[PDB]
Amino acid sequence: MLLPKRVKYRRQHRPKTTGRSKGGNYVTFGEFGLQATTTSWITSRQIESARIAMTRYMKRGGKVWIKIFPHTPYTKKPLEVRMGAGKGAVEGWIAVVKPGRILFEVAGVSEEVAREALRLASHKLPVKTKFVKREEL
Amino acid sequence: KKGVSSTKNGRDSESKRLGAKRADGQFVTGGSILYRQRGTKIYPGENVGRGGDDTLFAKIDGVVKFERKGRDKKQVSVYAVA
Amino acid sequence: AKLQITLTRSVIGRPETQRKTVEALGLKKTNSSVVVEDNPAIRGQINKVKHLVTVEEK
RNA sequence: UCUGGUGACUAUAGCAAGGAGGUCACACCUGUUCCCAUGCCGAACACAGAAGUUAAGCUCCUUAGCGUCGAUGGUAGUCGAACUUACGUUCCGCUAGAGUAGAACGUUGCCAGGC
RNA sequence: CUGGGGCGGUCGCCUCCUAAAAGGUAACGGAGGCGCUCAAAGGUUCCCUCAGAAUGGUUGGAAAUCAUUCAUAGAGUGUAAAGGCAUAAGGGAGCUUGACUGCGAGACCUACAAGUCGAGCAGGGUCGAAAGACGGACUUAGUGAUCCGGUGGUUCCGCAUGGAAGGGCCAUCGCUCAACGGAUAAAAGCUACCCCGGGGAUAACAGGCUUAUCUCCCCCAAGAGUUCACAUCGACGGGGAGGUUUGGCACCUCGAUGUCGGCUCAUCGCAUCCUGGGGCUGUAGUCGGUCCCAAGGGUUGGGCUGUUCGCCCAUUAAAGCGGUA
RNA sequence: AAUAGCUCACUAGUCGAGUGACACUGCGCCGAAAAUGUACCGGGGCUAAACAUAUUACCGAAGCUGUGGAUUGUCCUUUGGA
RNA sequence: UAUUGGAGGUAGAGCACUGUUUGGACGAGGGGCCGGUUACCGAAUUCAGACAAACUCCGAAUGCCAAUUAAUUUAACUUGGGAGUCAGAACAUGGGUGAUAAGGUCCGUGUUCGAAAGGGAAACAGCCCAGACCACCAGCUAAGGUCCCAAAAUA
RNA sequence: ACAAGUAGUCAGAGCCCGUUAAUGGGUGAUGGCGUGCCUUUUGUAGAAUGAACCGGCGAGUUACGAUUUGAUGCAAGGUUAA
Ligand SMILES: [Mg+2]
Ligand SMILES: [Mg+2]
Ligand SMILES: [Mg+2]
Ligand SMILES: [Mg+2]
Ligand SMILES: [Mg+2]
Repeated sequence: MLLPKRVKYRRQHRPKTTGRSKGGNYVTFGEFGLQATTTSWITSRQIESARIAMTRYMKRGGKVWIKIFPHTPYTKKPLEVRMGAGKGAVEGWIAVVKPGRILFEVAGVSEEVAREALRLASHKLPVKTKFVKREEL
Repeated sequence: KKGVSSTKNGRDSESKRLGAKRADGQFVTGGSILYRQRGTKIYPGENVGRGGDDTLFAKIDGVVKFERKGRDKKQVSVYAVA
Repeated sequence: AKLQITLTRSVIGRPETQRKTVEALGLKKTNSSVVVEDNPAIRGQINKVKHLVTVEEK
């Protein structure tokens, strides 16, 4: 869950960060889930930090599903350059999120362990989150 | 002003004022272009012709009416009563 | 039947659309007024610029 | 409404399946001598003929598997307004896409023989 | 042209996106092409339908060709891209030259010059049995006014007349102007010896905004540290404050705002170097480390460099960090 | 350094009423350090003189009315009023 | 403006195409070996998920073009004489660029300032309200307000 | 002679005077409002430029020709130049 293997157009217009989650608002694979309540970017490197924390905290226990994939590339201009002269080069890959977009899913592990793991993941992550269970009823 | 950094994409053509040129209901004289296009976004219908440039022009005088052909194609017509 | 229109709010700072609508209703200056006959054509214009005018059943 | 032409409609018209039927119309069929016939077959195309047979194409009837169509309610979005500097809030029209109920195994014009 | 010049890049045309569902719309914004090619890859008449996939096989690099049911065109369309295309605009095949001459009601575009599309009407064709179709290539790039000069037609001009030399008109060619509306279609550099006219329309200094960089603070807590996240230190990540650095912007100042170090004189903040009060500790006290309260005062003399800085030699309780053009 | 283990698993009984958790919210708290002088309400000051939801007054402009006056335009002639 | 008729593919959605992607079925190719087995790995085929300026089976709001036509308004075009303008600015909103930086830069769409006095925002070209013909020691209000500075509720 | 001043305006007591007699002249305690003018600019109280102060002088004119408007002759004609 790091980078797209290939993209057609490598320099792209930045994403819209205003509105609500187009989809992925439900726990489908796992049992418990973690959704977001604000809307920032995710940079293919903070989710890496988060899945490590969760996985290593479960001690290779139950399964994990990352629901957010970093698709959008972003650019940064070289240091101390003036304005103009083209667009800069790719610095990282991102995936915008929206309030209500589930991010991580877990199953095959007790409820309290899952809540603790998703808590520890939440702090390595730049968006306010919430703990959710597989919606039923 | 920066320095040597340069881009390989600063080029474009002049847009061609295509699209519609008359609306349903107005009196067009014969020859009036109704819809400059490429390929066939709209086929000619009754009393309407196809130019070499896929342009659509009325054959005769009359009113203009856009209509449906089949499921996913549109034509144009001209009717003379005025 | 008959309704009376008064331009309570001003017209400064509003788009040319709302300026031309107010002109069409025949209202000249702030707090000017007119009496016209109830008519869906006129109601269309009042509704478009209701936030600048007010209506009465006179 | 049969039957065959012909053409009008957004596949509510189609595909698949099962089942009939050949009412003299329809295809199947016998052959290449005959015009013709094919970069390369009587395959087709054309042609002379009608002894075989509905088996298939065709026709009619079923069935929603399959195709298409598809509301109401809503939600997203947004025109105008009033707050406002919030990855905003409120009000008023308009109002999707997706999905769900459902429609649906066509309607139909002129002509010629039918009955 | 230029987020100041310079250096680099670019300059005309076509296609796409940015472009906010008519049209139009900018940046040294994001992607690519053109300066051609076709006597069939043109016209017309008649025919035909594709890529791939398996049920597969003489070859089988796999799939060459061949076979059979599905293949919505996933293929082809001379080329870039986008619109189109089974009416086929795709593929054959037969005739053929309309890749005609004279024109054009009408519209599109548009400052102009240009550019674009045209029903129809004559002449004379070619194809087709005829109806009809044909003034080039499925559409959109493949180019360059005007003066000058060359070649062929036509004289209708041609100085007192006849004829000619020269012109005119009609074809067409020929610069090559790519800085592609083309300053003569002849031409590069240094000025720290510079000068004049201008500009904060535009840079160097600081002032201002921003805070990428920069200094500091925090949050989570894998971990190291016998054991132990949390004496101390804290990875991966995440959130901030400040306006002291390197920058970005070009807003005041070019009818002048002296710019670096040092000297004299300071003044203010506290994220405190010493001194005062404390919590602690992996603190027995001296020791040190950490954090908190604290800005009252204090916070050296030299060697080396113009140096700020930094290193070094001696001390001190300490030899603090910054603002102040 | 073996360990020394009372108390909130647990309630009669000290005695007698209550007591874990959960959501979704309205308003605050901490995080919160900068340079001449308060100095991040304009000042005083405010526990409403803050905030929310209603309701009723009033102030507030060279806006708009009232009276008088220019100067042009369009109408009625009301050759005057509009 | 009300009512009809229409072109177009943005917001939003969606994955049917070009791609970009996360899990789970399911048989199988080079190949672990002797053509091989099994793991797999390159895909075929499915089920559930998602992402897109240069993706679209779909698809608004609004804008635009025009009408047999209405209703209210008062411009509009043609020709001629005379010009000035080619340094814009900030706010709000849709986008590019930058760093979802700038009182940045480049476009679109309003408004205002420019060329606009007056009231509010302490002061403060661009914000809010509102356009000053000239009196008046008259009256009503908009934005903002009503304990004092300082007109109005210690409602 | 307790005061914070782009020097005015507006409101006004007190004190002197009496005209181009008219709802009068001089000064002004105290209150309200209020950062010169030009140029140049997107924007200037500007710490952008210009002027110490007074006075005088100091910048779209004339000739010829073209065009257009008004005016006046008179009109299928009008008109002269040397
Ligand atoms: Mg000079
Ligand atoms: Mg000076
Ligand atoms: Mg001055
Ligand atoms: Mg001064
Ligand atoms: Mg001077």
